[PDB]
Amino acid sequence: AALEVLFQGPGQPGFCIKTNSSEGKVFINICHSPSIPPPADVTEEELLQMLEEDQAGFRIPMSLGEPHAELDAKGQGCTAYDVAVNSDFYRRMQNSDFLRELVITIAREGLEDKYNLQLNPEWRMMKNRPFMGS
Repeated sequence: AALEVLFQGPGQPGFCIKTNSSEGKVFINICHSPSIPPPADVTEEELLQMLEEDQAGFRIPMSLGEPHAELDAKGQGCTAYDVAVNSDFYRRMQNSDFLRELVITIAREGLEDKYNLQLNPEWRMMKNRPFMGS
């Protein structure tokens, strides 16, 4: 459901999602920029029905950044990927847990497809960091 656009990141830091592959820790930096087009403007109700009809029916424009190696708060190596969405859409995500978690799934699956990874679906929001890296 990710519609990939090429965007040399990062935009503005947003929030940071911790997951992992079979080989190590992976962080998804959800960022935003006015450069990234928004998805179609729909209500939460209309969105729910689209997912019933197509698991990937709601296409979201986003960048899928190249991996960069970083050190976590404990000084250990990890991978970060910068994933940027539209700024106005990001504000909408801030006000909807359902919308935010949908976008996180689409970003995770987008990265899985692009980099041939299996990423743990049991992700967690980082509380001490909006962004892994500089």
